[PDB]
Amino acid sequence: ENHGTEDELPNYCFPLGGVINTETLTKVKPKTNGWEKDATEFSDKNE
Amino acid sequence: ENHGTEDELPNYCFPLGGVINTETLTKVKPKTNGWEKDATEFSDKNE
Repeated sequence: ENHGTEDELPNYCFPLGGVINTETLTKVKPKTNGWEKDATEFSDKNE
Repeated sequence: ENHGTEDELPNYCFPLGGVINTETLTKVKPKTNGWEKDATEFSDKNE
């Protein structure tokens, strides 16, 4: 009795921390238009 | 009433576009034996 399957929604296998392929960024504060590096409080490498 | 599981077929979690690990190739047409690059109708970056 082949009814097919109730699969209107997609189901996903997800990574361990929710994300794997994060990239390294640097905290940047605005000049007091313009931007400069904010390394005093935050670290220079943020994934 | 432990009968094990009916898992004779493998079940896979598949990528969202079918494939993610493509490589960049270039369309090549044959000479009149030999091979030469086709870039007029086709591109040079085909995933």
